[PDB]
Amino acid sequence: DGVVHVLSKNIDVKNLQGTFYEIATNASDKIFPGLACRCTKYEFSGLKRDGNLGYVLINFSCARNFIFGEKKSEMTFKLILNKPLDENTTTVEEFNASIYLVQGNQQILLNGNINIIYAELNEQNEFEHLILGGQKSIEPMIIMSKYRTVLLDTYNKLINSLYLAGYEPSLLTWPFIIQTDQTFC
Amino acid sequence: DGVVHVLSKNIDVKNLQGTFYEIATNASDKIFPGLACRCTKYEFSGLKRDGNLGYVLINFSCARNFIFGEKKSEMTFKLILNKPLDENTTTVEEFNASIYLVQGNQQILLNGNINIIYAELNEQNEFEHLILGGQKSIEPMIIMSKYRTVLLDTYNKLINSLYLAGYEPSLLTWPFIIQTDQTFC
Amino acid sequence: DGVVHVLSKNIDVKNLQGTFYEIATNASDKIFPGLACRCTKYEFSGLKRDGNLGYVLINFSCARNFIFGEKKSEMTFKLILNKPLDENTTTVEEFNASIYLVQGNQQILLNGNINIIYAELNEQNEFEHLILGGQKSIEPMIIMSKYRTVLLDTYNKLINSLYLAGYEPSLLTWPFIIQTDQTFC
Ligand SMILES: COc1nc(C(C)C)ccc1-c1cnc2sc(N3CCC(O)(CN)CC3)nn12
Ligand SMILES: COc1nc(C(C)C)ccc1-c1cnc2sc(N3CCC(O)(CN)CC3)nn12
Ligand SMILES: COc1nc(C(C)C)ccc1-c1cnc2sc(N3CCC(O)(CN)CC3)nn12
Ligand SMILES: [Cl-]
Ligand SMILES: [Cl-]
Ligand SMILES: [Cl-]
Ligand SMILES: [Cl-]
Ligand SMILES: [Cl-]
Ligand SMILES: [Cl-]
Ligand SMILES: [Cl-]
Ligand SMILES: [Cl-]
Ligand SMILES: [Cl-]
Ligand SMILES: [Cl-]
Ligand SMILES: [Cl-]
Ligand SMILES: [Cl-]
Ligand SMILES: [Cl-]
Ligand SMILES: [Cl-]
Ligand SMILES: [Cl-]
Repeated sequence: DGVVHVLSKNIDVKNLQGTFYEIATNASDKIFPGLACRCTKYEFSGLKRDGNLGYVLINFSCARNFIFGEKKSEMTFKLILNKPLDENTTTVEEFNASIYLVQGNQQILLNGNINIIYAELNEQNEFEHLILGGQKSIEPMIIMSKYRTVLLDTYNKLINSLYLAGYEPSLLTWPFIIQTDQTFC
Repeated sequence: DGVVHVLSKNIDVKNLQGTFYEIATNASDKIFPGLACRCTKYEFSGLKRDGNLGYVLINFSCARNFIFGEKKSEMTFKLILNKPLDENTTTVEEFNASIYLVQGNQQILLNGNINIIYAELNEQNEFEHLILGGQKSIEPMIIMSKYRTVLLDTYNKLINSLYLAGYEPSLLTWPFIIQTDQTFC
Repeated sequence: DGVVHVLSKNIDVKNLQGTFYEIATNASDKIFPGLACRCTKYEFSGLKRDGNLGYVLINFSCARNFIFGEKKSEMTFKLILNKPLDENTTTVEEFNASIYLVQGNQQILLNGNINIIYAELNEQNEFEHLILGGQKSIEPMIIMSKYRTVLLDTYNKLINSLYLAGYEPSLLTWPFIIQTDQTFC
């Protein structure tokens, strides 16, 4: 029925810090091709608190494209957890947030329900791979990773996560999954 | 000149039983895209006799496609050997048959000349790979296998069989050979 | 700024002899698709002298294409070094030449500046890989090799040479780099 559910629960938001490189996106006009230019990169601030409200900043940037004439690009997002977070814990049962475009002290609400679908920790308890998506299989979906490239082994595991989460098999193939160019970055 | 000839002769029709998964087809409108949906599968009845007439039933099925809105699909074929078969042998010099669409006790002739071009046996004398085709290089052609996927090693061997059979090199590349989606089946 | 410069200097023109197979070209209408048909092949005469003028003949050929109806094709080029060459040396600091179409004792000037961008020698001091290109990143560019295919390892090294020479990253991906069909030749 296309309803996607979260796979990775009881996530530690303190670990939600550092740089992640976009590996692939789906073809939602909300994020594609705008957020899928070459060398696309996401820096996460890690948890900040505004009382019982938890949130995280994301700095997006990507490189120019000579053959397409596109200049380089950068913008900032804020992810606000929809459920209050206790001031005694940095762990949420599921990561469900609203997303804002931010500039200076201005913010504009983009979407009320962005989820961390899947999250994998390496052997040092740092995030290796993150998948972000909506509540339906045709809403924006992004695969990002700690390194610019992943082995084929790894990529097929990440695609299998989307299947287990409820994405239909015919959506898990091009032109509905598109890989981001990370060469020469 | 595009005339294709059979490579694999003296075939045992008793071994023509079990399930085979479609790996690739050519682009003949007779079979593509109708018989090339995801998870396409062929069950062979193995030899049946109607006097000196030999034949085999094939149950086709494939899975639905959400993004294309296609429902799942299934139909039945009958392959009738064109040459009489002696009641004392299950082996033909070449497998040359007419193909019918079948439903209940009704049948409709589709094509008078379908051949087994290539057939490979594993070390237990079971069929591992089958290629079915016509008498010309632009007539329907199907590659099927005992498993859902084959190694690259193996796939290049099967493509080389089509070259040895008379298929022109420029037909052995996309968009003239198309691979079937066998993931998540 | 798209200006490409030569990487490989102090090249020995005596070694510029033998057969090379085209691996990929860019999409310049000057050479694509004309010089990129299947089984495309280049025979180099090795250095000839006309006084202090050095030059080399190149015989191009490629195979027919049944599905496209194209007949086989062959033609001859002459590469004339633009700088005089001393009669005591077979080595140039850079290989910069004009290119002519040749037939019988007739010649027609095609382009005044064709360069050897990159050249790699194997362990026997023979050319293994050659990249030929212009003075801008959107002028014709051809990758050729001593064998019909190269390992992925090797191909990524050759693409990295074009980046170091000044080709923009967004030009080093399809549809701006196109691979030549070398199967069944
Ligand atoms: C999973 O989803 C998202 N993930 C991210 C990162 C955390 C990886 C950012 C954004 C979305 C998103 C979801 N729904 C919408 S609308 C929108 N805007 C794009 C920026 C714009 O200025 C140009 N098109 C205006 C529209 N972004 N998103
Ligand atoms: C090698 O060839 C074939 N192999 C097979 C299997 C044994 C793998 C089946 C069928 C052909 C075939 C050859 N010539 C035609 S016409 C046709 N029909 C498709 C079913 C239809 O109901 C929808 N298009 C009506 C038309 N099938 N074939
Ligand atoms: C690197 O560049 C080239 N390398 C080669 C080989 C040494 C690999 C040959 C040619 C060029 C080239 C450069 N600028 C032009 S124009 C042209 N002609 C193609 C033949 C034609 O008869 C049909 N289109 C008339 C036009 N070839 N070239
Ligand atoms: Cl940039
Ligand atoms: Cl670029
Ligand atoms: Cl949105
Ligand atoms: Cl990996
Ligand atoms: Cl892609
Ligand atoms: Cl189904
Ligand atoms: Cl599906
Ligand atoms: Cl038919
Ligand atoms: Cl295999
Ligand atoms: Cl394909
Ligand atoms: Cl030929
Ligand atoms: Cl051909
Ligand atoms: Cl030119
Ligand atoms: Cl190699
Ligand atoms: Cl290509």
